[PDB]
Amino acid sequence: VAPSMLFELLLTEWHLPVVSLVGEERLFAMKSWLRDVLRKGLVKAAQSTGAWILTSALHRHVGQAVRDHLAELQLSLEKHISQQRTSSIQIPVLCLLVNGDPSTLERMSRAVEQAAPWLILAGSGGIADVLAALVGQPQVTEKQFREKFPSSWEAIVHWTELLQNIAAHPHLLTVYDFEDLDTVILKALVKACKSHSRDAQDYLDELKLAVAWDRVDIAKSEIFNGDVEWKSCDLEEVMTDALVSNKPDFVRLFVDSGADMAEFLTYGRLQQLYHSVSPKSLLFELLERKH
Repeated sequence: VAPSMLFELLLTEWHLPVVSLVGEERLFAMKSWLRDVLRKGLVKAAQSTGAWILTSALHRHVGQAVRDHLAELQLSLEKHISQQRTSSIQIPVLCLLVNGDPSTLERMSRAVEQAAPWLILAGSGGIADVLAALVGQPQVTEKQFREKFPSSWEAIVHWTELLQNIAAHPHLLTVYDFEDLDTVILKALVKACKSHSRDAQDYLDELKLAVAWDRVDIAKSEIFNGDVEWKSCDLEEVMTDALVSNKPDFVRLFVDSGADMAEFLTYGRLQQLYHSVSPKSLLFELLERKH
């Protein structure tokens, strides 16, 4: 099944104008406290803009929570998704695993090969804890898998090989012990960006996200002071957006980042700014009359 068919069916038949779930399918589930944390988190992360939540539509208060707020196809759609759309070519591609399975190690390794970020929940207590302790673990790990998940030497060896191949790229692997979701989201995303390659354009997408979510302090602590040393011109465009967004602090960071307004601003830039004012604003009404 081509993912374009899925895209059209989501757009038209369900009238729609990305976070992928590849977990929660095991016998073990997360407790009430944890479902509440992830519930409030999905609510807060989704209430900012209009996005879709890609999950498996298999089975009251947590459903009220969401309301108030096989494998190759999924990975291919995510890769197409992250790869383009869905001058910045990077969008919000996200994977979240809860209560992993030994049968789903293949999809996880394949997604890692496609350079997809992954979230591991220590509070989940499923096969996530397996990988968390595996980061420390070196045989006995496969035995702990077999005992904790009763649902085999061959299976133990296969799970060991999958865990070894996964541990290969732990840069995008980040632990979420819910026992702030937006900040860990952004931290995992910037870690995934920095792992592969460090560049201004690469971090630019994460910066756009931060501006969207106004986590300016986290952006300062983890990105600018952290690694990147910036160029004047590349930054310029960024400021414009922030300037329109009524986000003042970001501007302070940017001039602190070495952005030079004396050369940043152009009369055309101000023309754009002034044309980009609220029509409901009375100033705009007076401007219309004067013009």
